[PDB]
Amino acid sequence: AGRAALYKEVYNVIASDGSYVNYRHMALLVDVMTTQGGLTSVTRHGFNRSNTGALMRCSFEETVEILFEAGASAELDDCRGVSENVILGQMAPIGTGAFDVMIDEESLVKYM
Amino acid sequence: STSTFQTRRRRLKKVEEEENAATLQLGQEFQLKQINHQGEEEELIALNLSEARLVIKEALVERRRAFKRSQKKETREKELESIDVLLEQTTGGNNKDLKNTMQYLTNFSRFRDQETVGAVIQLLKSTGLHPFEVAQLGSLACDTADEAKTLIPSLNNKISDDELERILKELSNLETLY
Amino acid sequence: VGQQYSSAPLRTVKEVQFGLFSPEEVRAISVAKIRFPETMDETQTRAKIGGLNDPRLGSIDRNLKCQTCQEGMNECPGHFGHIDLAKPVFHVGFIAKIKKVCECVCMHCGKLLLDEHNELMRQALAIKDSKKRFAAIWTLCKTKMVCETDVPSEDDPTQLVSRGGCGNTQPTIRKDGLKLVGSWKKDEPELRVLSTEEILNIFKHISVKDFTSLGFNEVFSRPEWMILTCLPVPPPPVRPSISFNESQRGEDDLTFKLADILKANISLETLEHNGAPHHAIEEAESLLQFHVATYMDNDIAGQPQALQKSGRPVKSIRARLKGKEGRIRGNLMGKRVDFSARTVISGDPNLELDQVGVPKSIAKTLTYPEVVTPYNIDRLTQLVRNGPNEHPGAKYVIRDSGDRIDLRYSKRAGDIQLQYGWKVERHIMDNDPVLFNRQPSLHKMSMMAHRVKVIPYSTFRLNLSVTSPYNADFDGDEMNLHVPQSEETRAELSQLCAVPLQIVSPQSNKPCMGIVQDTLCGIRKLTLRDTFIELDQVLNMLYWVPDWDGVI
Amino acid sequence: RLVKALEDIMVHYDNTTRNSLGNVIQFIYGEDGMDAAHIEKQSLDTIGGSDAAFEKRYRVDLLNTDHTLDPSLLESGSEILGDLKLQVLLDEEYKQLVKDRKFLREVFVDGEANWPLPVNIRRIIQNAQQTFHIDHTKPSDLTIKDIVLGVKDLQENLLVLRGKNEIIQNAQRDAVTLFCCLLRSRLATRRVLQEYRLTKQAFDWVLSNIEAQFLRSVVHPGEMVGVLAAQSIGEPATQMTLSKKVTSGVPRLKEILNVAKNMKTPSLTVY
Amino acid sequence: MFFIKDLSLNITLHPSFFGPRMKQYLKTKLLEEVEGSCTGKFGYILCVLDYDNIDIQRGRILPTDGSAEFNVKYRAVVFKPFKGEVVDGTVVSCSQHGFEVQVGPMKVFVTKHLMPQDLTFNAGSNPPSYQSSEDVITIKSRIRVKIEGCISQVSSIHAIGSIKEDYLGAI
Amino acid sequence: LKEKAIPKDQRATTPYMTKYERARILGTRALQISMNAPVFVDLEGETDPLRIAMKELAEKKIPLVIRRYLPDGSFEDWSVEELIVDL
Amino acid sequence: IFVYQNNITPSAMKLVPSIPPATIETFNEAALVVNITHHELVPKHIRLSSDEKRELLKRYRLKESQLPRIQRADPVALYLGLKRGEVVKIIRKSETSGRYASYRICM
Amino acid sequence: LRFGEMERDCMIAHGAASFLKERLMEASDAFRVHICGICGLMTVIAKLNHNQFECKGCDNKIDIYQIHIPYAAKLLFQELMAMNITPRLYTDRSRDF
DNA sequence: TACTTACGCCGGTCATTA
DNA sequence: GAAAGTA
RNA sequence: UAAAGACCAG
Ligand SMILES: [Mg+2]
Ligand SMILES: [Zn+2]
Ligand SMILES: [Zn+2]
Ligand SMILES: [Zn+2]
Repeated sequence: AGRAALYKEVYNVIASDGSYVNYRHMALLVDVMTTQGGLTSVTRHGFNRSNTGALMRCSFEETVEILFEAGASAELDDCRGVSENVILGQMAPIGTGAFDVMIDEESLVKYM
Repeated sequence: STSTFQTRRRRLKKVEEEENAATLQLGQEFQLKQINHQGEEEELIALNLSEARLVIKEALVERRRAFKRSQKKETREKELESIDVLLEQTTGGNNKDLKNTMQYLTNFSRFRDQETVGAVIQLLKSTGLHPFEVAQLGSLACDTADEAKTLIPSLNNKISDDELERILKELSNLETLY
Repeated sequence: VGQQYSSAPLRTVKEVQFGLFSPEEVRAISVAKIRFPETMDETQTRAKIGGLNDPRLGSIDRNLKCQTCQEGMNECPGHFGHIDLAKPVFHVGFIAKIKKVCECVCMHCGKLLLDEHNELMRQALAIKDSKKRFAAIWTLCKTKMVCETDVPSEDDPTQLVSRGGCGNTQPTIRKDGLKLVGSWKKDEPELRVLSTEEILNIFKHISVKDFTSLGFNEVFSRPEWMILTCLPVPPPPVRPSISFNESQRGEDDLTFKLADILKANISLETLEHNGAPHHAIEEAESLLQFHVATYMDNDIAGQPQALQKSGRPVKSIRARLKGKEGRIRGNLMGKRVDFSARTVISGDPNLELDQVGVPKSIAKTLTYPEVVTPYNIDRLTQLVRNGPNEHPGAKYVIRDSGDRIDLRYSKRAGDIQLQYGWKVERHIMDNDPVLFNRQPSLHKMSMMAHRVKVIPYSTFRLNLSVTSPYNADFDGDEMNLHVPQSEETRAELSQLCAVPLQIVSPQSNKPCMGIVQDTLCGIRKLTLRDTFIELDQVLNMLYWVPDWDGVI
Repeated sequence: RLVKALEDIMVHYDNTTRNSLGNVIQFIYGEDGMDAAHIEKQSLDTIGGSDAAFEKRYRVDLLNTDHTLDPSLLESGSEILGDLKLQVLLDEEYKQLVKDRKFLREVFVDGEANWPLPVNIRRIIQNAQQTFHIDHTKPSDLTIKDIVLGVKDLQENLLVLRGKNEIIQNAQRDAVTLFCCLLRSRLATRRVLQEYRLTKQAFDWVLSNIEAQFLRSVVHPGEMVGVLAAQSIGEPATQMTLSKKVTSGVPRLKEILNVAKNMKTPSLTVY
Repeated sequence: MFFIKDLSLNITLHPSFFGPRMKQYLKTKLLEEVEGSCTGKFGYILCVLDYDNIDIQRGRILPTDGSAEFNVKYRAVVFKPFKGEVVDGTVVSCSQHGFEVQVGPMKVFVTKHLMPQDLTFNAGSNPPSYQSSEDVITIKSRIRVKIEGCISQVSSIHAIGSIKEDYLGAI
Repeated sequence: LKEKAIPKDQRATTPYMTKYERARILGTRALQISMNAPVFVDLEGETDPLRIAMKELAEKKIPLVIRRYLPDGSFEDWSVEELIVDL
Repeated sequence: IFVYQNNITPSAMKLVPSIPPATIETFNEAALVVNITHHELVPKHIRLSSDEKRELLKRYRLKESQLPRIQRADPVALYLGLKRGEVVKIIRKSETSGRYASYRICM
Repeated sequence: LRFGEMERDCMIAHGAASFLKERLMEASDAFRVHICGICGLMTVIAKLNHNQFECKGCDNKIDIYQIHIPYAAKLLFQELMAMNITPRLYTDRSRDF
């Protein structure tokens, strides 16, 4: 029910203004604030304090303590996050990168 | 470099590479338990000379064959001749290694017939010794059980002197003449 | 990038394994000892003393030297060095943890304060979550202030079971600047400052299984490591100097703070080897901790900003990464880039929706590396001859042999016989897809791909209906343009972010571009029943429509 | 924050919407798997109106002289009157349409009948019509089965998820529930004949598009919906030129996103 | 000793070679890069086996440039030497410091001091020799050696061997 | 593991090629033709790689395979051929 | 299920996790005056057999951490007396699709 | 000009994966350091020339790779090191999943 | 129960400096 | 300067 | 070349 209100509410701030937002955007927000169990906030206190990798997290609010608390509890960032790859300068797993591209040698002869 | 079928996760502490000796302690990349191309345990493949003379020869030949399907659209002193040709027709030519190995192999092979070389194998194989030994025993001409157990220390308590003495006898026979 | 071939296999990074540096590693990895606090002058002679910055570390001078490595300035990354502190010191960042870890383990013996024997503890010890677990284990152990010898087993509370033992009451520790002070109690308290050596040692004795329980790691980060012993010296590339000609200084901020740490260090040691008026040596030790603490974080609670003679606070390393304008957020999440251009915009009712008029001046600067293919050898050769100053032209030829011919000087510019596989950096030409954008960029739409149309005059010309999306007027707004440099990059621009593609937006399931100003106010009138058009005109109005089937 | 908070969320190759941990944030993107840019505000007729009017529209009684498809509308008019087997399907239909009407009034308690859904079915038909030059004068040549069975069959093709197992399959039926009510709403035997004089050809066409069009509307695995939503909410917060008195606008959203405790206006409504 | 080891290389092909007979170009590259190679990890790579079935697998198209990256799995015949491996070969070089015996692709060196003493060096002879109460060792002479130690060097492996123990020496 | 390569049938993704897969195939393919890679169509006039690329895709003569990752690491392969190119 | 009127002693409520397997719940009368599950906003939940659950995870290739979580002390979680691990299936009406499947695992 | 944070978020929105990597790398930083296959450090004393590689301290010369990361990051790393923190970079994964 | 801590929207020119 | 999370 | 500051554009 919480999630129900949290949305009704966000929806009404954009409603008063007289603008429109397709339900999905507000929803995806509202659901994120909700999955973990309660009311994680879009705050240095809530969201950025999860399991997402060090490098990601450190690119918002507490940059250095996050990197320290990291080498100290020897975390491991697997790099599934956009930010991880941006920092590393590699193609992130986004749209054009959500998949790989293979040369099929077989079909490369069917054609000739 | 060329990655081999074993992925030991080297987490920082990279230090423990033991002494490589015929205590049968060979590299990690040479244990009894190997892992096959298709991911299945396969026991170490050790070759005694001559047997490796055939292996190489065979492939070097089979290769020359396919090399022409695409071009569509005996006697010691004599083989060092016949082989030196096959090489210059299926090898990089600069492979001084393969050339040398082929000569060495040809000049020191103890069995020249894929049949004889199979006998040797069957014979030895019943011992249960480790591939390294079964290979050495095969490529080192030994008379007394002592000469053997001395050049192949790994043995010593693995097979009786008489037993190993029998096998050594059987080998001197199969020992293709020249 | 990096340049010059390397036989080394090239892979991508898949995992970042964070951890702390063990003093024994630093020594290993180091390539220079570093004893002297000076920088150079082998007795005023300009070079570099085997003391600080390059006693074999990186380099300076566009002087290939660098312990064989050579390569020179660009290519040689840094080479770390070390500096054997004279006494163990904290690490500003971990003072909080060191404190809390002590409160969790008893001193003198070095063992947890709540075995599996205690219940509530067990609960915590089960908590899989390095961080939340240590979090709990503490709340339980901070309170426990005696290294019990025997605890009533999980049976009868009368017979007490044996565990480790050493009653030694545990001192309630507290923080004073960069020191941890504890007050024991037995029978008034007994106040004494816990030494680094002291705490470092307790830790060195904390059981491997006990780190772990307390969110640590046997291989990558044991508590004892939060106490610096051997200090890693970052190489020139990290703290480059500034050479104004020959006879002039230039040392970086960090290079000074190391010299300080090095000085304050030499000081101490030479005291423990001489008249050691003990409780006066400790006067000099606190100093070392001040710098080694300050060199990292220099915005601590106990104020003393550690100012550089000139009032300036001295950029702590931490300072360098703190968000916005700072490394992570200013140099990686976003950065200044090449192949970009910006200038005043102005509407033009004669450009198709998806084009963008580009001033020739700008088209002659931004280029695109096209590769000599039989498909274009001819064209490209034409552009090259054409030179870098005429428009339809180019300004750089690059042969396989990594080396670029500067078409505006190479004594052979008029010459040059291209070669398949070669690369010609040519001028932006009509239709090169480009990224056009106006800030603040809060829309996918604030950045869209356009077709280039080189035109005269100095303004970016853009179609009106595309106005809103960017949210631009022509009262002086400027807009920036980015030219994709690779064949697939453009493909990504043209196939995914072209203006036409962005017309109907998810933002609110409706089009985000319509007809405006003149055309709008005017389309109404044209429409009104009253409004009739007579032949002479109608004929023009018809001709203007570029598609018209030519059927009055 | 909205952005940094959702960066890593995108629709994966399985239609699930996960973050950079593989944690599910929505099982199917937007509760329907449809891409926002492919949706228009259509109206679910069934919802409103009097039970009376609803009947006069969707009801077809082949067993009643006064309530059958007049033989003018259909070509198999007279020979269908009184067919007990056809009136079995023709019922099944009306009993579903009514089911829907209930279900919609359940979902949209309000009665509000205009909601954005993929495939603009009205236009698809508008074209059908003056594409084939259909004259509201002649009789169609649709079997009562043609209509009923086609529509029933079409739905089998509006695929959002493609698992070959029961869990997924249920998921599939769910994600399509509302679209279908819309579909049956507009492809009811009475309508397809009395309203839009669709001919067998036209019908076979409309059906074909609705399908393609639908399929095109499904979201593409890749779509970084995270940032998209962040910006879609964030952007209009910038355009906010700021019982009635209650915190509102920017200051209010700031309240919400922060999940702040004490709020300026903490009212509560009792019915 | 001599083994048959299952290995694997990784070749990056330019897009130019995205021909109809690509597999053939890959296989040939493999051969250039492996046959004759030498590591300490695997030893001397000598002959790639079973040519006709060298597994090619699908290549990954590298993102920035258009090359494809292939992980070629082959199987070859290698020769890694060890301490205590008794092996016999032919002498090649011979000086006042000892003689160099050639075993396979490799070379084992015998130190005058790892030979029995009775066996002394003879400079005044040609080709230079080492003689004993009954033996005589020179360039051509076959010898059975005992490898005391190896030293992996760039593109090769060397070792030092003795013939002072029993059953070693000339044959 | 490759215990992760979901067998051909049992594949459950989309029959259709996503916008990115196509944007990315056309780009990659251009990038290769642009590099003197062998072309698989009659470049009837054509001289621009993206143009050529589009043509190849049109006659489904692009020898590439899209490897689609599922959040767990398992993956399904699809041929630029199989893939329905509505888009 | 023990329904107390005003409250129990921390002494008493400290003898609950004492008779395993059997479990014990405790509700305050005031908390039950109104059934919350009858609320406009509260969607119907559903416990899943450890089979129904193991399936769910198979058909979405999930681990447990990748599932939306419900709190042990969650009002409805109590109503159904959930347990750490038990998965609930929430079914709510959608303005986008009519019905929406949603799972929540327990904390 | 600055392709800043917000501009980055847009390319992400578009799903223009490559173009993003292009701005950040080819069109700005992009450096080529050599990593050690054991410790994820940037220690490799590579002398691309005499083909020698080495990593005394880990004692290597064999397990070594090269990578392409934005120089600004090469800095970030050497800096986390100066602060005694180790950002080990690894070419393959372990944790699986 | 009172004390401690992170943070802040997204290009251009001129002046001065231990 | 305001608001939220520890000794 | 690098800081810190003032002023100013949309
Ligand atoms: Mg303006
Ligand atoms: Zn160097
Ligand atoms: Zn103790
Ligand atoms: Zn190393």
